[PDB]
Amino acid sequence: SGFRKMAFPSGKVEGCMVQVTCGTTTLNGLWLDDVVYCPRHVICTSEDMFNPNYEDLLIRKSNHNFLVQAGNVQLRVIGHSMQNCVLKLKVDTANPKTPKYKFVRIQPGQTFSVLACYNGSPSGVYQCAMRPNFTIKGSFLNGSCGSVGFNIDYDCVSFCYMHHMELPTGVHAGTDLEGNFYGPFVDRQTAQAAGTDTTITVNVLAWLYAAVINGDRWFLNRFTTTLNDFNLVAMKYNYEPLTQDHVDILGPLSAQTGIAVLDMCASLKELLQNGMNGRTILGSALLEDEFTPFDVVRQCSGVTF
Amino acid sequence: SGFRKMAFPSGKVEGCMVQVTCGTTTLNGLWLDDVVYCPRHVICTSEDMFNPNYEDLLIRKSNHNFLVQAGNVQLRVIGHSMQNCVLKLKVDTANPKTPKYKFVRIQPGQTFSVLACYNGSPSGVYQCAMRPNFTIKGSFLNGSCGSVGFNIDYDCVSFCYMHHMELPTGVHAGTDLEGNFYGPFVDRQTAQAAGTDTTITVNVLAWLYAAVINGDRWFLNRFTTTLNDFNLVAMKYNYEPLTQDHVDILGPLSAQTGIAVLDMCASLKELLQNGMNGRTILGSALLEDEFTPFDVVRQCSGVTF
Ligand SMILES: CC(C)(C)[C@H](NC(=O)C(F)(F)F)C(=O)N1C[C@H]2[C@@H]([C@H]1C(=O)N[C@H](C=N)CC1CCNC1=O)C2(C)C
Ligand SMILES: CC(C)(C)[C@H](NC(=O)C(F)(F)F)C(=O)N1C[C@H]2[C@@H]([C@H]1C(=O)N[C@H](C=N)CC1CCNC1=O)C2(C)C
Ligand SMILES: [Cl-]
Ligand SMILES: [Cl-]
Ligand SMILES: [Cl-]
Ligand SMILES: [Cl-]
Ligand SMILES: [Cl-]
Ligand SMILES: [Cl-]
Ligand SMILES: [Cl-]
Ligand SMILES: [Cl-]
Ligand code: NA
Ligand code: NA
Ligand code: NA
Ligand code: NA
Ligand code: NA
Ligand code: NA
Ligand code: NA
Ligand code: NA
Ligand code: NA
Ligand code: NA
Repeated sequence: SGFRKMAFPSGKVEGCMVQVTCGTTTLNGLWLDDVVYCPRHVICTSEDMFNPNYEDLLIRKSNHNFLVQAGNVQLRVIGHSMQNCVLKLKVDTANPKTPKYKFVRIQPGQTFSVLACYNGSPSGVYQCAMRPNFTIKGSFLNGSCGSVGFNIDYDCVSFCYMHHMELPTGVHAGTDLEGNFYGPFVDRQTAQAAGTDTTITVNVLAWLYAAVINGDRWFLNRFTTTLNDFNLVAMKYNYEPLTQDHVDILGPLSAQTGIAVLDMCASLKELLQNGMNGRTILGSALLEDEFTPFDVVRQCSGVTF
Repeated sequence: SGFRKMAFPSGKVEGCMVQVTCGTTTLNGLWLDDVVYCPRHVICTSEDMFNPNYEDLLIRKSNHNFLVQAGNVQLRVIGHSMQNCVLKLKVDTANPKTPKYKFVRIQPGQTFSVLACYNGSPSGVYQCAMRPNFTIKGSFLNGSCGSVGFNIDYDCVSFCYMHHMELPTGVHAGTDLEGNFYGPFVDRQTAQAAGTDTTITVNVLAWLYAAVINGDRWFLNRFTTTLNDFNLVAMKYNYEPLTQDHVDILGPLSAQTGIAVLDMCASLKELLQNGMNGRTILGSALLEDEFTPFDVVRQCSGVTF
């Protein structure tokens, strides 16, 4: 028993982390096969990052201008190109530790593990969730760029995020592994603001199922409700509208616990209108919305990789 | 910026995880050099675990009775012995992925990363803290035994915990890598209860420093206090007595933030007597005591491994 913010094992991702240095800027790169993916502002100086012309800054750069280091071995760059906000550095040696992988673009509310790195070396791993405002809350410092977000399915590592910048409210923004930003953000040091964030409703319900699985049951009531009646109350508390797709995704958890999804919605409805009354759930005095239904099943059933 | 429950990169530990099967019981083992460490109740049946005689159960076992699998390769066992509550299975092949490591016995209040495994395969990683009652809150299911807790210093992996059992209150107990249990617990299915747990005071203060580092400052006041005056108030809220050693350990954080330790104690004193007044700290409405001062510095300064 027990429930924890559990990240995926980062071993497969650690074997692909490299150091990328262009001039005086040093960032992290993702070494898959014979290509190194890294944020495109590695070619920027401190003054370039205000109004950067990445196309122009890349013309004045040759292959030898990119210093890629895998541990104590320097990777010879034999090609380079730019795909949106990421550079593709072609090296003459393929990474032997390249795991089976895929490039995916996750949806808001979905979670992933972040392997925070500096100078091509991993510092730690934690769990994150793509907020509905297309930002992620993170733990990133300068030099963390190129660190990636990921999910693991059996032997396949699905890369879904690459860090790029931090917003004034302390949250972080980045792109997918094709350089496409999550949200209306751009990689330049100007005034940028994240939109109003909302609470991921389907993840809150999944977190309530984990609580029931682990013995936390005081919030359960004999009432039921309709999807329309629940969304009318949740919308006033800045909660995500619960769709039929979310109910179908919560099916596996509802079947294992024996609690209908609309029953759990009736419990969440009471929790939003009356609070927690000095009580906690899984040791937390606040509702938790960064646990997908799969995160609950994977943790409570022991899915391995 | 940002602060998160961050675990160490588990890559070095994943390369040592193996599957250990004795009869019908399958657990996890730690493959370091040519020795596999695993919990000693792998030789137990379901009925043996009530009043087990591990010495007697081991006499009736030969080397070939232990089935060790590293991925798709079976490791031939050429020796076996028991050290307290752990078995040392000597194999004929040394693990090439053996990292620089050490066996340490951590103190209450210190943290580590748990690589939860099943059938020798990693399921996830999370951060844990050795509670003052010598239990750890965890996320373990049946088959999780042999999973280990660890800390990383540069290139050295310090193994400090091995999972064994779960207590009735949902918490978990285990041993060090020499088979010595943490606390007065034994590896048998009988009535066992964890003592009254307390809040790790020095870790709460370290968590308050991380909050100040990340902009959370509403709880700061102009008051100061003495170590004697703070411990008199904290003792009534079931907090750990703050010692001079704890103040010296918080030195690095106090110097970086420019806030004296006794000043932070004056803030914590007010927080314990008056609550949080509907406010949060680092998004949390409860005080956090599983972040050592080193965990704060390592995360907020980007220490890599
Ligand atoms: C935070 C700062 C106000 C400086 C700025 N923010 C905005 O410009 C915004 F407001 F538009 F977001 C910003 O992050 N950057 C300016 C510039 C890059 C980037 C950057 O330094 N990346 C770091 C690389 N290691 C990761 C860091 C550092 C701090 N926190 C992180 O996460 C680019 C957008 C090209
Ligand atoms: C939880 C149970 C009431 C069954 C019992 N607890 C107590 O006997 C106590 F109350 F004394 F703690 C207990 O855990 N065990 C009985 C027996 C071992 C062990 C065990 O099953 N280990 C599992 C191995 N994969 C890890 C698990 C399983 C569930 N939760 C975990 O963490 C031994 C102590 C030899
Ligand atoms: Cl956690
Ligand atoms: Cl840097
Ligand atoms: Cl129930
Ligand atoms: Cl009541
Ligand atoms: Cl977290
Ligand atoms: Cl099992
Ligand atoms: Cl301040
Ligand atoms: Cl006020
Ligand atoms: Na629990
Ligand atoms: Na200009
Ligand atoms: Na591929
Ligand atoms: Na600003
Ligand atoms: Na149930
Ligand atoms: Na913050
Ligand atoms: Na008997
Ligand atoms: Na050694
Ligand atoms: Na019991
Ligand atoms: Na300060």
